[PDB]
Amino acid sequence: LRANLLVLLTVVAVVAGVALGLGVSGAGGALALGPERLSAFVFPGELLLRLLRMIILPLVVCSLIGGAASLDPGALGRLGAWALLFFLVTTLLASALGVGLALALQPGAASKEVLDSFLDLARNIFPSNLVSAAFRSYSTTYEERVKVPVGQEVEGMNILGLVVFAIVFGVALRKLGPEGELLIRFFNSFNEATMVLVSWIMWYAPVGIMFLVAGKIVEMEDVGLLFARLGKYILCCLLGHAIHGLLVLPLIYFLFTRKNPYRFLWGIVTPLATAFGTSSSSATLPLMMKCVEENNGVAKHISRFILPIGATVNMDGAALFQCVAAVFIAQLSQQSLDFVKIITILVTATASSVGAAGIPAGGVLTLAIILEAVNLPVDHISLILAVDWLVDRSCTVLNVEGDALGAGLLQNYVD
Ligand SMILES: NC(=O)CC[C@H](N)C(=O)O
Repeated sequence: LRANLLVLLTVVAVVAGVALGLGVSGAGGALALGPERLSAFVFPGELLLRLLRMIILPLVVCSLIGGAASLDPGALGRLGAWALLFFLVTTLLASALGVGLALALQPGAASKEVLDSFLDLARNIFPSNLVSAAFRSYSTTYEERVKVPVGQEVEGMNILGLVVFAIVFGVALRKLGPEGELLIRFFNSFNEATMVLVSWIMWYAPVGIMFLVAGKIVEMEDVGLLFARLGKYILCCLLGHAIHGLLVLPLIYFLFTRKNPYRFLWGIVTPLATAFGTSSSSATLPLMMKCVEENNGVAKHISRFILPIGATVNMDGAALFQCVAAVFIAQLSQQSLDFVKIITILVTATASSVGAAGIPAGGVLTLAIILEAVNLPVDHISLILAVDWLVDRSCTVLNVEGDALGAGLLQNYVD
């Protein structure tokens, strides 16, 4: 099956990218290649990232509008509220687990005001311009007029504001009744065309992923040397993802529904493998909906609401990774975490996970939110970037798994 072919090709692409990076490093790596050759060698991964970032905007906006407009107000008050509560609770639990694992395992064993960071988050939630929000985000800087904060708009898609606006606009379209059906159809057709584009991009995804991994491994001085530093961090991220996906989320599924959660996961394994390979829940959306509807019997409306929304708003893996990274930093640099700082980390991780793009680059783009809110050195992300190619795949797997289990839980709640 071509879906299984895509999964196989993407996993083999990750493995072959690791092998190619190791081989290139054995031949001298960047030092031997020189910028001229290195840029061309790494270019295909950049091209894949550009292709996915191009489709983020229309994909997210149209999917969210359609999902929000897929339920009537009679169901929005019950299904919508419960879905929002489930997403919030799951993200909070993922962030708490990340904090706990990072503090316990201590990965690092051996500037913007917090108020300004939260105000910037609130401003990004409510964008002042929809067109500007498509490629810019609010950010506060300081001028010694005593520091006085002045707010600029800096490069970077405002996924959070676009998500909020899309959900609100879908709800408004549902409110309109027959008058809004034309726009619902328009946005559904646009989303379907964007999914066709995503399916086409996923066929280039193998080569792009291979070259991206190879470049990210050639960039570092030596795998055996960088992994010496980052082994505890990688272990914390992967262990937290495994605990959340195999124990916590299944435990919630079993508590709110007396069905077997792993039987549910068996019917979405293929979505999970595609998520691991591509590391883009947005690209995993179609197969995910197909599996939840057919293999697990989730009702059509339940899926069409929960999954397109969850894929952008709900990301337990992204939240857990960002939280474990925010705790890993502050240990590379000798800062300390108290209860207030931990709670700030949790809240900022929730907001950042909501504001992440469902693609390979989602995590680090918004980890800066947490780092600024905890006043941690932002430049340290350069280290995480050297390994993000590995953690991000588990992040995406958990992000899609949360969506699937939420769909099942809501389907049982509606029964
Ligand atoms: N590192 C992350 O979690 C970013 C988002 C993730 N790649 C996803 O598709 O869900």
